[PDB]
Amino acid sequence: YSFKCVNSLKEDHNQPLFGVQFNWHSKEGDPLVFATVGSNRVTLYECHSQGEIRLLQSYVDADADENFYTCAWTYDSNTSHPLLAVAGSRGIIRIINPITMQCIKHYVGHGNAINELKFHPRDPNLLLSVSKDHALRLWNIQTDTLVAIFGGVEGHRDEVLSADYDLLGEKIMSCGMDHSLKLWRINSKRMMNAIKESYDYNPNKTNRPFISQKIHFPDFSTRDIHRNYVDCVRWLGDLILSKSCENAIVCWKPGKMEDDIDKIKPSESNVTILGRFDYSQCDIWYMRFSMDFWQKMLALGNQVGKLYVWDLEVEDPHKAKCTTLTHHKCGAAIRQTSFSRDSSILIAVCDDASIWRWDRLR
Amino acid sequence: YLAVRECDPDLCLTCGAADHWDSKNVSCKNCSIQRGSKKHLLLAPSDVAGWGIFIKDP
Amino acid sequence: RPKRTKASMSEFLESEDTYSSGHNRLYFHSDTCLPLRPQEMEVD
Amino acid sequence: KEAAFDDAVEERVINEEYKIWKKNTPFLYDLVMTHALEWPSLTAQWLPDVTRPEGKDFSIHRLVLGTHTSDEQNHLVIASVQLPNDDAQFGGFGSVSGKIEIEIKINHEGEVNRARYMPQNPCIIATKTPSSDVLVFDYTKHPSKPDPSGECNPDLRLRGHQKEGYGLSWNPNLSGHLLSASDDHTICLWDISAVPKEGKVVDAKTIFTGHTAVVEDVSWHLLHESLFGSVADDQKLMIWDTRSNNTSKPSHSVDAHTAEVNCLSFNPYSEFILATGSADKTVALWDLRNLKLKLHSFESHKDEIFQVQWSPHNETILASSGTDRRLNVWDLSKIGEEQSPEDAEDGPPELLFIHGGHTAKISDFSWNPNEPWVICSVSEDNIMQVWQMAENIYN
Ligand SMILES: Nc1ncnc2c1ncn2[C@@H]1O[C@H](CSCC[C@H](N)C(=O)O)[C@@H](O)[C@H]1O
Repeated sequence: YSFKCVNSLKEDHNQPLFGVQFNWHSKEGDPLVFATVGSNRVTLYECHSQGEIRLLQSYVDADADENFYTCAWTYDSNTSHPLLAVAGSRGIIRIINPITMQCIKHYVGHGNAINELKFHPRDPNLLLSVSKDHALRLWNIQTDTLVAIFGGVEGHRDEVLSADYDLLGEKIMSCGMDHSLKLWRINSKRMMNAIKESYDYNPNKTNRPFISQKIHFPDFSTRDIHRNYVDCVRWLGDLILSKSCENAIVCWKPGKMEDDIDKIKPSESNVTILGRFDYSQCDIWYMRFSMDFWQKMLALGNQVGKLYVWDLEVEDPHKAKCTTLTHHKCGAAIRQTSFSRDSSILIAVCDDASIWRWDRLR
Repeated sequence: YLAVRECDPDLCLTCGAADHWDSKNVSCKNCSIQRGSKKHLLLAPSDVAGWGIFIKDP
Repeated sequence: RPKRTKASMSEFLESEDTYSSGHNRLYFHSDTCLPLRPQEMEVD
Repeated sequence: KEAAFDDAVEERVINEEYKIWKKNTPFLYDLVMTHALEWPSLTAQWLPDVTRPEGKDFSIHRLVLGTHTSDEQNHLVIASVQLPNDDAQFGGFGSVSGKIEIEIKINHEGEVNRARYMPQNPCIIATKTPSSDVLVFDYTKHPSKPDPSGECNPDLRLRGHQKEGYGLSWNPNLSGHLLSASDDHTICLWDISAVPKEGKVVDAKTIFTGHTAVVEDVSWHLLHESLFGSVADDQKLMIWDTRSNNTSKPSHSVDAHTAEVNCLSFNPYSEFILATGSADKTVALWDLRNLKLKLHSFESHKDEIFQVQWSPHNETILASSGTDRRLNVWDLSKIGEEQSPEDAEDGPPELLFIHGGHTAKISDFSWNPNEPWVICSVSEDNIMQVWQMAENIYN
């Protein structure tokens, strides 16, 4: 609520802009670096005082003529060097180390395109790349070996584009254009065996390649939440957020309100709807919001260029006291938003190669 | 063979259709689908368009 | 056998006016769309 | 690093050169054979015996090779190949069934440093191995099929060298007599014809200690069983004679070049001519009488050369190849012959031909009897190359 635009920069390529990323994987006192993916360019910046933003090292995919879609900050424990994975329409993952200035880990195998990227909260060597072919594959980048794949015979019959890790990394929600809500429990006794074995592999050990697993049976599924495409769901602790093109944001929990999320069987089909933070002027999908580091403040842009802001405090959809921040200069399409590792700096990115930084007015 | 019917295991007793149902090699040739004596294949990007199928053996 | 035809421009300007064998191309794991290796190319 | 970057650029280059070489290859070569093997083989040599099937252009030839692998069992392998004696027969020339295969496999230890068949009976062969003992085999007694148990039977193998090494030469006249070189700076001799049932391991009959450095090449005179010479990293070669009292004092000695030398080859026809390459991009030759004066030197190669051989049926032809991934052919009859400026800009008159059709470096090249105009060659990329030059160059 206590915010105002203080900075705004525009890229010269005029290409549509895509997923933003702020390096929350930092240390206290580190320079506050954030990254953003364009069509084929990748750019990084660091926020500075007075409203200044210093452009950092920026690259371009001059070989692959494709529109990058998703990116996720990365960190290496061995060298203590942070990185950031990227992805796009060609379904190829590249992970550039700013210390190395380059990417040397090449990962292909997805069918059509990649529309989601997110790391495990605890293990930085595990990543989920949601794909266009309805596939949910897992990679052990540290061993460069593939891990179990999700979906398959009883997975989503339509392209999935939105998924989320929980805070502890135990269950993974998934939603796509089919409006289905499928989640899988990481803690399933089988998987960490493979994850442990994913870290225990040698290509020269034997001719037999590593055996990644396959899953087709989510711990729960439904489609009643939205009658239109769903593109924004997040793990609000034990609660689940969900946003569609129908200009509404709804939070909900499985079964009845007293039912434990972890006690829910796959056969369950009941729903408990407790979210009404609705919006408007954003009837199109492929818009993504942002969250503060401490899960206390929600900010969502708008196609017409405004902001829809709410806190995660005792403020609840019983009244939904919205904060509609707006900058007149930005009205084309707010493609994404990104918070810092705090609630002080907000960077809003418009589609027309232009960004708009909002700093907290506290 | 003139019929569209594969010689049933309980019928073509002369070609060993019933004989050695566990074994893989039989005198008959029109009894394979029951036994599923499939050949080994290879998956590769076809020259014509996208993915294609290649046979491992002559 | 090289043809070793003699040079002739009257025919050449007017005209201007593969015994492989074996598993050539690389194959991929059908289950996971991943490249195979020759080491396991048999039991697969 | 930039060197890693440049090598990566070099990876593109070698692919380009092979593509470009392939494009021009048919109009300059009369035969193009290619085959890739599962595990690289360091050396290869043709079986002297050959047979040509009646009414069939493809001629039956047999090749012997070793095995070099990362961590698996190595084998001693003999392979057969069919090559069209008649090029008029146009499944390009023959049937679609293929013209090359492998027939013999026997468990091998380490990698074949050097292996040859003894001339008086090609069935019996000796193999230089990473182990100190030089293994000896005959494919007639041993099964053609590989033995999966992993056991090998180096029957009548040779002892006498403390470590492994390179350099093997059977006596062209004495049956069972061979000179072997090692890192022990010593040259060891055996008499297989005199070998009893002593336990299938034969100690060195005679040990020579002439070279100060690691002796890497040693060969008998192609006409004389008494005359032989050795070549080591000492950049100095020494000529030897049998029964010549102490085994460390050579009959003759001379420094071949300014860098290490590991390649020696006498002329089968001319007794006096003895070709000597070197690592300093230089190949030369010497005379049995004139040791002090070099007859001629060849320096077209752009890297080290350690494999040299004289062409069969052709006294005027000598060839050599090395790490430059190039093979150079030389005409002795054309040494210093006047040539047009379009030739001097291309190469010296003595330079007969230059071949570079292999992405990987070639470690061995070998022709065969009855076919003076084809050369087999083994590259690091497991590639077996056989090719025939156009007759036009030699009319
Ligand atoms: N010969 C051909 N030329 C162009 N398209 C073809 C084709 N044969 C099959 N197809 C297309 O392929 C589809 C069959 S599924 C096979 C797909 C194809 N082999 C690939 O991997 O890209 C059909 O819908 C058809 O449209």
